[PDB]
Amino acid sequence: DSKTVNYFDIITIKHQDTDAFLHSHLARYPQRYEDGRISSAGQQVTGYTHPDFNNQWEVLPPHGSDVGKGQAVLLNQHIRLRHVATDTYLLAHDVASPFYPTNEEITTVTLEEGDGELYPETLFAFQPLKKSDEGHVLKSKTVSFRLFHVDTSVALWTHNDELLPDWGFQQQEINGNKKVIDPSNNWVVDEIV
Amino acid sequence: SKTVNYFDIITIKHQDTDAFLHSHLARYPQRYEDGRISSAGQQVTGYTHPDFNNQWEVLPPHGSDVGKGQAVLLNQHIRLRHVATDTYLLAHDVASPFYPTNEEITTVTLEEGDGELYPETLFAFQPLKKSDEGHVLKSKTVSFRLFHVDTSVALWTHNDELLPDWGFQQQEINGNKKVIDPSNNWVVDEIV
Amino acid sequence: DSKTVNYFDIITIKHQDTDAFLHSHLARYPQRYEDGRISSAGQQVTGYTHPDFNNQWEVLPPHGSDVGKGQAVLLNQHIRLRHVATDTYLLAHDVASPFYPTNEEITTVTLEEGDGELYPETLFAFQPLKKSDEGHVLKSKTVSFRLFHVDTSVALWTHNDELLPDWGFQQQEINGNKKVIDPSNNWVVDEIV
Amino acid sequence: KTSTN
Amino acid sequence: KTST
Amino acid sequence: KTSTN
Repeated sequence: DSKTVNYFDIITIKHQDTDAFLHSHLARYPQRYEDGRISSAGQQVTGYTHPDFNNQWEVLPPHGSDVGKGQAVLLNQHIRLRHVATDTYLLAHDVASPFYPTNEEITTVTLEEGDGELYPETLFAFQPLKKSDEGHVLKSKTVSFRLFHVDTSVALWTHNDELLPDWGFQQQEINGNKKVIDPSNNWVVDEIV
Repeated sequence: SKTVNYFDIITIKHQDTDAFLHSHLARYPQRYEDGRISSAGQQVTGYTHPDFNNQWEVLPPHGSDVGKGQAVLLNQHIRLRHVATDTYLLAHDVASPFYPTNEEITTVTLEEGDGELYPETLFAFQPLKKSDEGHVLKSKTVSFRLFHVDTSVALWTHNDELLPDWGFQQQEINGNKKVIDPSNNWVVDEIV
Repeated sequence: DSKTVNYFDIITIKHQDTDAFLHSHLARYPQRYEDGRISSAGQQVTGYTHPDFNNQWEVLPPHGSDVGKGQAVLLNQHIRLRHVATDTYLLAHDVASPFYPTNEEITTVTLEEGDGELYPETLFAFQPLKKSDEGHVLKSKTVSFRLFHVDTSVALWTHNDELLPDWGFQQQEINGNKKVIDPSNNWVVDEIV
Repeated sequence: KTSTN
Repeated sequence: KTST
Repeated sequence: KTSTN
């Protein structure tokens, strides 16, 4: 409750069960996994347990919004998340994730990639755990939510029973879970920077 | 069934659609698809789920001989403060989202609502029969119209067409200039 | 691939004769039908032929069950179905349906109503086609059933010879068929999500 | 409101 | 702006 | 390239 999150705020986003932050960096998924599956070779999105500049995300409105400074983000509004350190937009799509062929790969894309043909795939919602809470204010620390992908209806998920390989620096895998109702899909806004 | 007293917090439920009078920080779009211009004010909607944002505090008018812990009587003037956003319910001669002839329902800040716009924040729990004037307002068992004093409209809602995405597909609320209509009927569902 | 359906799984449910999915959305039944009958004005339940997030239902146990994860749903056990996208409970009741005055309206209700005064009307059963399959584990794809409403003894039914009007987006009508033992009442679990 | 029949 |  | 499944 510490504070209300407004559009264009910079935030950190923390997983409740593992305490890992939603994280990104310049490293890319390997073109192929050991089982032969093909990734997008896109920018990695991971779970990182330590405070870091690369945990910062800017919350943005959809195209054609007319939103300005000082306006609260509400639960279940469509939003976009820009990775501050690399200036890329979060995206999910129907590509098998590193460890779970049934779950979706999560990546980021450049401003140009994200504002053109792929724009619809950059839309998320802070989805309330109880749908009756839609339209309530997003606040730091005290409001749990699912990071829900509008286009494919997955919730972002992570775990720490198995960590990524050396190419992922033993960070937590992040992927899109098609089973939306799962406590391991729950996140909070940890702080407003 | 219990008496509604001034400064009680209540939820207000539409008889025909079961929707609760609801608000949240989202605003009306500046322009609707047909080109009409709204006030860009805070949204007021009908919401079918029980929720904190359905809560309104019933308040007396500014210089009233009614006080806290005293019953609301039918056709007395009241004000409704949205608890979750701390704003005052208001209606005015602005075309509503879906009905050019019906009035937009919004909420305003305490400063606006206690200042120049105050007269527009006054409502009444209007009895369906004028002879029930002065009867005690009770939850569940007393039907009424939510009547806007300054423009003489009754708050109305419907569920055949839902709001666009900027309103989370909730129900439109607006001011009906045809006051005697069963679709203008509401009850107090619960006292919090 | 056939898999066991457990309590708290999310499933899609597909009608054998029309291939339509059990579906819901925020749109409501009209207060009155053209012939003047009055509906509940409740949330619509329809048959939808395309994959969609709004085809998803959570299978839940009855009140006071104490069932947890990893427990199989058995044929003819009492169950409840919560619509994932709108967070409401499936319900049937003695209200005439859109197209069939003799058949019952199928709707969803809020969690508060469905766990309160309307709770008895939210109980269904995966009724086996053969009574000798009572108590057998429910499997995706390979086990056909009727979706039986406990309180009024109807089975959910749909058809595609005539579709709902524009207010139902030309989706299929779903209603409660009082003739329970009839193959047009057959459904399967298509997927565990 | 209207019952089946 | 637009009156009812 | 590889879709989910």
